Amino acid sequence: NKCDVVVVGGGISGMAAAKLLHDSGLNVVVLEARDRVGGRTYTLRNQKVKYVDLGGSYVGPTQNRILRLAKELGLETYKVNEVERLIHHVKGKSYPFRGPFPPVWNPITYLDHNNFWRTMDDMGREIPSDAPWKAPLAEEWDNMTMKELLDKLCWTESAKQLATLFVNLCVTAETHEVSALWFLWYVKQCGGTTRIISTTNGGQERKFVGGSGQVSERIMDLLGDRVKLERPVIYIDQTRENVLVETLNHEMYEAKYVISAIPPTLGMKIHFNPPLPMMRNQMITRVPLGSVIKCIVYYKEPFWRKKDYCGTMIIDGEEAPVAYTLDDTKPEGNYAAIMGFILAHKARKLARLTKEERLKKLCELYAKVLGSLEALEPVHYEEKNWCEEQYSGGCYTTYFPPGILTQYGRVLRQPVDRIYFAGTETATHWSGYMEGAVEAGERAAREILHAMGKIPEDEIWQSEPESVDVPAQPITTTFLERHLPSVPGLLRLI
Amino acid sequence: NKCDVVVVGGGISGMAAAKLLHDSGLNVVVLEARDRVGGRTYTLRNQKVKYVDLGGSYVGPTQNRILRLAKELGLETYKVNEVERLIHHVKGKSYPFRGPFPPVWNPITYLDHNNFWRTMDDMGREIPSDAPWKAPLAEEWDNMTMKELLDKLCWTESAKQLATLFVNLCVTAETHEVSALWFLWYVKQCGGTTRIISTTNGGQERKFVGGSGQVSERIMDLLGDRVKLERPVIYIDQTRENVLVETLNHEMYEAKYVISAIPPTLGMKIHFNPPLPMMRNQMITRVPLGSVIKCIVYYKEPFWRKKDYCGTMIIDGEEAPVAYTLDDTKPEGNYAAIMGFILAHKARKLARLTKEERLKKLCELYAKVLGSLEALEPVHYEEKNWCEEQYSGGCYTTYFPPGILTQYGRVLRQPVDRIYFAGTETATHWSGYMEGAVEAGERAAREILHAMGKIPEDEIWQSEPESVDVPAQPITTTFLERHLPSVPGLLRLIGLTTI
Ligand SMILES: *Cc1cc2c(cc1C)nc1c(=O)[nH]c(=O)nc-1n2C[C@H](O)[C@H](O)[C@H](O)COP(=O)(O)OP(=O)(O)OC[C@H]1O[C@@H](n2cnc3c(N)ncnc32)[C@H](O)[C@@H]1O
Ligand SMILES: *Cc1cc2c(cc1C)nc1c(=O)[nH]c(=O)nc-1n2C[C@H](O)[C@H](O)[C@H](O)COP(=O)(O)OP(=O)(O)OC[C@H]1O[C@@H](n2cnc3c(N)ncnc32)[C@H](O)[C@@H]1O
Ligand SMILES: C(=C\c1ccccc1)/CCc1ccccc1
Ligand SMILES: C(=C\c1ccccc1)/CCc1ccccc1
Repeated sequence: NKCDVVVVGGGISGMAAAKLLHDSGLNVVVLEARDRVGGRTYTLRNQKVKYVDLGGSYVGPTQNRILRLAKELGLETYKVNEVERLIHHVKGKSYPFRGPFPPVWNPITYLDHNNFWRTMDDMGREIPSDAPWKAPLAEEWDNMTMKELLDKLCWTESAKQLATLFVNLCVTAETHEVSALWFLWYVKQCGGTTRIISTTNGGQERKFVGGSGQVSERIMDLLGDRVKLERPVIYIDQTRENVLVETLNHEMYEAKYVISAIPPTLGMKIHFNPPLPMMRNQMITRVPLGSVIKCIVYYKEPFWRKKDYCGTMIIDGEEAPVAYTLDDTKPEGNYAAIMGFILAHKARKLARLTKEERLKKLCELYAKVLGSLEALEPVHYEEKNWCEEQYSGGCYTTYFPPGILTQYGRVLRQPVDRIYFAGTETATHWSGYMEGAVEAGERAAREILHAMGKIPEDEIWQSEPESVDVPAQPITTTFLERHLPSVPGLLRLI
Repeated sequence: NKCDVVVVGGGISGMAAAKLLHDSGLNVVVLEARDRVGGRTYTLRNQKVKYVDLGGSYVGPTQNRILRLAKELGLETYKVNEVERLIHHVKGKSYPFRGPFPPVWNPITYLDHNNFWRTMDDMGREIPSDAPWKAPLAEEWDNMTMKELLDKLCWTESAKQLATLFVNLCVTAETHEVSALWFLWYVKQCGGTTRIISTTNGGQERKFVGGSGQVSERIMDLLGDRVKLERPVIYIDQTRENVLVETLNHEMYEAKYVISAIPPTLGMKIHFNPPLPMMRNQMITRVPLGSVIKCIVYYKEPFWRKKDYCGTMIIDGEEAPVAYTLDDTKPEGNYAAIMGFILAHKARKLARLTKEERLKKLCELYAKVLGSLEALEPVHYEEKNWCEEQYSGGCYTTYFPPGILTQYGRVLRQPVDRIYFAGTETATHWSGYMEGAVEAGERAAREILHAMGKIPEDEIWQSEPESVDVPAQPITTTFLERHLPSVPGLLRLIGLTTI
């Protein structure tokens, strides 16, 4: 029954909020729909894999909140393998390379590629992290899909192909499905293109030893009986003095404040009394999550390393089921594995096949890309289709279709009476990531602390000290990168 | 507890399904979330208005299912007033006209306007009503917004402006919000541009005497205690032999089959066991409803008629709160009124104002458009913002953003075990309308009858005899309308001569 705060959702965001409030002296309850915590993170353990992240996994520099929370819980990171060469596979052929960006030799194509990445960041600089709808050209950019933007910007098919893959991989959605404004905000709020795409010195630098699921599990250990599993919330009543929260099994919870720490659209699963304000009522029908299958193929050995390949493959083309891979071998060098993503429309298309059929296609692809018959001999396979999850709705995160961010965006974290809003979608830095989940949960918790008169308004938004374990190198450009003309710019010079 | 079929939702679709099943001998229960039936139709009665439709209202020729159902329930229609001139208001000036389409005098603009409407119908002919994702260019058209299509097709601002208003009015959404494929399907499945936009001989020809809400109310009367009000469904369990359906107040209902007769996205309000198939699970998060406020301003007299205006206004421009009106006077000539829609982004924008502030802006607009000070003297005002409805989600209906119809479209009315799907969104003819609600409800009901071995597969989809009361005149084109070139077509005819 009674407590100070009910938190709806036991993912990283809900757990972080609950930890903060509990450490501040309040009585908190976490209501979780599944028989487990973690949400969009899930670590599977069995003898064949030891442990594997089937959901959220990667952390890197500038993600200081998730790193500090994990460190406090007694967790360690290790570096994703990027010692050897990356592979760009394009039109049925593999081109090994070094550095974050796949290189280009044709001069016209070079200019086009250079201008695309640069323009993404140029446009991002006009978009406020905490208020993307306040961009000077917000409406113009929001009334346009990323497909339209790419059609105008890319003068070569080569740049357009890579840009499309870039969009598919970042947000598990097609270019024609997403707002240009929203996608430009999304990249900007992760620190730009270099930071978002990079393993070394970027978002995919590291994973947690033992899996990311330990973050939520260990916070549950700290909270003891305060976490209630298999308690899907169905009903929130705010008509009386105290907020009443009902779960599917008929249990009642009474609190002064609620934190909603679920994906925005999953708010639809709750019946509200009184009805939600009009803008939120419509917003939560307008914000889907992307489509992805995460697949891990295991091998006797990390054989790609012998050929001077790190395990990273960037794979172009409709025929390829997987567009991107990383080495998923344990830091000890055992349980050799390749992690790959099946993205967007391919996730919908290939879901019809059996587990075995998907494994076959992946192995045959990897054999082609790595130029190795050894890829045809998997020892084990694990996979997760996130599209099928009732209490996630997809992965990695929520995308905004054209028109929505300007019309409904300011409503996302606006409190509804005594309901405050967490969840990675409401963060201002690395929204969509585990880092954003921590930012949003702790911020929502502090909003309630302020409403209780426990802290000054000053302290709702708090900066984070840089991790000593994962220091950030700054993102640099060269003189030529900054000043080389676009394709149309070169044509004007002619 | 126990019955043959549980119907979720007591709108026109749910009520039509329940009536059919009940008339066939089965024991049916209707579970309705609100304290009333009707859903997106709602008739308000008070002394000032007598009665008024605050939601769905208009019916017309080719809508034979809603007309037959209403007639069986003892209802009558009357004709919306279109005796006098329509008004097209553009750039702060009114131009009176007759006929369905606002006329154009500039020859270049004429070609552009003619080609736009023609192309909409041309493209529609390639789109199967029952399977829009099967169109030859389905993917190309679906990966494009209506805004992109309009930018390529309209060579004049005048055509683009009117086309934009056309999209806003048909589907209560912005051109940049909606898939081109989906919108083209939507128009086609209503019988084309002429049929969808027309009062006389089209969708807006008639209303029901006493209001459309009587349709659902009278079916409830026929069903008696079988309709359960204030029973929002929260949980559907299909793991056991019989389907278990739970409501918010903890009541349990057990049935052989369920009809879901709610807007697709509102399926999100229900927790499923076992979980929904993956494609439906994602589909119901991808399909929002549009935004609209329906507003009715009352006057002492239908004064616009004296100036030879019927009361129809097509109003262009960002500054205008209302883009479309119709005369809403009773057939007796009393309770003189103007009905207007506040559409899409304007519904969101002007919702912040008070009721009084909205009334003021409408009167001042009407005064300008009708050139009449009398418009500044309203005697009464009613309005409904459908965006604020938890158990509707918006109005009139569900739109599909770019990319969705081809990826998830075939899932819309695909049964999930013993759950079958009604609701106007699943219809193949006048989806989005009361007609589509009747088609979908009765078809879903017959799907269950077939599964029970009561009828042949042959009989699931049934044609409807034409109404004798509301006959349909065919849609005709002229020779010039068919063969006049587009703007780019004329330019090609010029480039050819210059050689
Ligand atoms: C799925 C995915 C995500 C992902 C990723 C790869 C995949 C396949 N890669 C990542 C990466 O490597 N690095 C990274 O930082 N993140 C990446 N992600 C995304 C990341 O996992 C998410 O951003 C993050 O986990 C989101 O956390 P958040 O706490 O904000 O949201 P959640 O995990 O979805 O938690 C919500 C919980 O609420 C429960 N729920 C839902 N509805 C109810 C109701 N009605 N009542 C009670 N509880 C409810 C859910 O069950 C869930 O536990
Ligand atoms: C809103 C609107 C609609 C409209 C219109 C103008 C406005 C402002 N103009 C129309 C026009 O003049 N001509 C016409 O034919 N229709 C036009 N419309 C659209 C029309 O009203 C709709 O197409 C039609 O009414 C839809 O009927 P349907 O039966 O398919 O759907 P519904 O009316 O929304 O009914 C759904 C019912 O289900 C209940 N509900 C929702 N969730 C639950 C749960 N979880 N449990 C139990 N019941 C639930 C709703 O309360 C509703 O009653
Ligand atoms: C993008 C890599 C890239 C590099 C070059 C060209 C195109 C793409 C990584 C983005 C990512 C990876 C994994 C989870 C989230 C985001
Ligand atoms: C469109 C009229 C029109 C006529 C000419 C130009 C542009 C628009 C009517 C559509 C409509 C009206 C009422 C509810 C549903 C649909």
